Amino acid sequence: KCVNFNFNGLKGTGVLTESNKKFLPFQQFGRDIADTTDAVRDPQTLEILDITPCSFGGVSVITPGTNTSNQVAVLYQGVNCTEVPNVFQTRAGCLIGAEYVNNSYECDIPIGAGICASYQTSQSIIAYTMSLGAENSVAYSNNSIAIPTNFTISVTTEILPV
Amino acid sequence: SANLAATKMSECVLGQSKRVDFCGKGYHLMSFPQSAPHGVVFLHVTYVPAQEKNFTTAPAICHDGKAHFPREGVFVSNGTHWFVTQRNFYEPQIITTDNTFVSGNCDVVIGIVNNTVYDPLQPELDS
Amino acid sequence: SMTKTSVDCTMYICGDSTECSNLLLQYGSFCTQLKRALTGIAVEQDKNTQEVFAQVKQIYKTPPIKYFGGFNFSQILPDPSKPSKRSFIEDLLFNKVTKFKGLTVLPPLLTDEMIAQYTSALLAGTITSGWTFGAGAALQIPFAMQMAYRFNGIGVTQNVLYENQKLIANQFNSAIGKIQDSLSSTASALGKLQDVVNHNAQALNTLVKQLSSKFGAISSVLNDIFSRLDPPEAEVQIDRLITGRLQSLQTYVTQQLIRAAEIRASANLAATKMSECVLGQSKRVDFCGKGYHLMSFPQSAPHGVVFLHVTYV
Amino acid sequence: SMTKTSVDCTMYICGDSTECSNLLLQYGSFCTQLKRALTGIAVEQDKNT
Amino acid sequence: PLSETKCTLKSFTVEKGIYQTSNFRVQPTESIVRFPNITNLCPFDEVFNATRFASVYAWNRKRISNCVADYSVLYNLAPFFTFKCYGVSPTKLNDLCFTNVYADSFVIRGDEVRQIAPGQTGNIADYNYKLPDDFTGCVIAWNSN
Repeated sequence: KCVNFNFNGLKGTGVLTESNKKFLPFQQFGRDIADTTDAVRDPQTLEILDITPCSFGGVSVITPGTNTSNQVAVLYQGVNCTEVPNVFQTRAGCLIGAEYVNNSYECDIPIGAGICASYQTSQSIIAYTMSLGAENSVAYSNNSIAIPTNFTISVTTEILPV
Repeated sequence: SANLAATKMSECVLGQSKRVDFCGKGYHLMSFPQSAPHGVVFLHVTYVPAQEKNFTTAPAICHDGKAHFPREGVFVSNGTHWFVTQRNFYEPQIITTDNTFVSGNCDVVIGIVNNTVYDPLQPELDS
Repeated sequence: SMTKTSVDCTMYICGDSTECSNLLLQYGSFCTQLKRALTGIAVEQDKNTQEVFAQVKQIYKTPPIKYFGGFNFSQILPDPSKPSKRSFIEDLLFNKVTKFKGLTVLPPLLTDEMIAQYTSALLAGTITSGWTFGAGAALQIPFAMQMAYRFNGIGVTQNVLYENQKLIANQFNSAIGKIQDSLSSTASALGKLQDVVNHNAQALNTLVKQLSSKFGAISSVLNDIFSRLDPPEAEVQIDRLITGRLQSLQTYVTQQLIRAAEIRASANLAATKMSECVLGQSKRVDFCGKGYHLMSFPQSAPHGVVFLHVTYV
Repeated sequence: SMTKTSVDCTMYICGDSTECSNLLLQYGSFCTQLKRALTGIAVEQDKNT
Repeated sequence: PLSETKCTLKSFTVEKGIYQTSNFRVQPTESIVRFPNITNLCPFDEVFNATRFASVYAWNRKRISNCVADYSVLYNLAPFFTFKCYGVSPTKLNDLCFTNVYADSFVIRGDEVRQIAPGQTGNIADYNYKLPDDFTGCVIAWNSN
């Protein structure tokens, strides 16, 4: 459980787990390169316990505009959704409120770590992995060459500020 | 980014450019930059090929025992006679002494298909 | 690209005390400009990874039966038998390249597995499709006539090409075996890969060491300022610590914008040689490597693209 | 290239007194990144040679 | 979450896109307060439960240091009765440990336990043992017959 620390020389928060580290009988609290207190010596019975804080971070809301749909998704980035309280576990985090589609189409809204968001059609938001487009195979033959007999040309536009 | 935009004013507009995926995808034709507030808008006509057809090719043509090599284009055939056309469009013509130049022999190249060479001088002599 | 880190306004500034978050409102909000700049950073690494790693929207497949005439292309192509999809050079690029206060690492939208299958189709375009894969719809040109387009741009008669073809077969695939033996021993050639990540590592280490610094006050801990002495006289002590932290944060955000600018200007030139000497023949001197250019082979690496340049010396 | 200069931690801040050198460690490590940024320019000025 | 994106971005028409709004945190419902054991106990048996002591002029000082003092079990169980304390609550006494503690062993009468107090005059107060006005501690008296 994420608790609040009251000690003689130590205040803070964290979750107490077991520690395999070699300790001194004299000491008080151990430190972190990350500049965090990761251990404490219990004065009554001589042992140390590993101090890690629990999961924190920001939220990311996947939503369309107000003229399309009111359906939203809740994303906890880097946080497992077992210890937090449509559940799918990805590399970036556990996304709640979306369904997984094994088929891969084009999309728009990025999420992260290789999954993408899009609004498709009884209509709800879905979450799937971002497709690389259509696939075609070019065979290898030394005696053949493909040359076009027809060309259709168009206008490709690019706009850059000054 | 306006150093990149004036490079499209210098290359794609004022002159010719052999580089690709700068003036647009593929070979650029004509540029028409336009006026906008706080920006410039480019209109670029690009060359994209569409419908293709496979052919049957040979790297060289053997005649008297010395190989002939192409200069422009590649060799094509429909399965009957050998023709010379470019890579962007199919224009069949028969081979002459203008299209082919003799270098080397026929044994030093792998996959050479022999064909006779029609010179303009031999119909000119008897007629 | 670069490692994306995003600081937070709540847990990083405050020591989990309720008098710290109430005193953030008398500065107005200075961290709402820190949020829209860092998400304005985070859309720029979502920008330049789209066009550079994916030039085209279609995927070309290598044929399974390989007889190239004495040319070994299989060392730069990825292995289907391994469940991670990577090639032989890209396995050597991965292993030689190597917090709780609210400092987190935001992952991008592309993991390290699928960068090598962006480059699997783009090296399939240089083998099967030639120069026509980024030109629009590709053509089937085999490799003996893919060279004949490239030697006509530098003006080379093809009589040396077909005769010496068995003689240049042995020196071509051994040159990739030179750089395979070079990256297996000397780690100093990867120093232009790893120069971005250790400067971002010490940027995290210069977010560590000021939390023990007193900033001219009595102590750096926010708990014993309010509790031990008078909060009339702790009001002078508290408000220059957050001002002392945000003057360390405003020189943190300006040094990460110029590292965002140095990966903006370098990816201008990284997409220039992806446009010139990858998709086609580049006719210039000393950009894509020193010599007359032949081929350019991209490879997958974390936070950069390792290029293999074939030049005429 | 451009004109290269360097600013140290001691002489620019302090007028050579005892208490000003005592207060250099009270705000911490903030002059140590003045050296590695300006010599990081001196890598990049040597890189442009 | 639809109006979470709307309130933080400060626009009534939201653009379709991914946005980071606020942060999540969990509140602790229990604070663990832990004290050591007996450990090195201070010699309180010699100043309390011992046999015979000195006189009211003849009193000895004992400076007790480098141990852990137990104040609260004499007040809470209470075989000993009277305390009236000014300037520091027994609970606060527990609260601010002083680098030193003094214990003087004497015995007085029942009209003389009123006379031991800061800012008074009397028999034991003027002629024997005087408490100053800034004195930070208080008198515990009990009957042992």
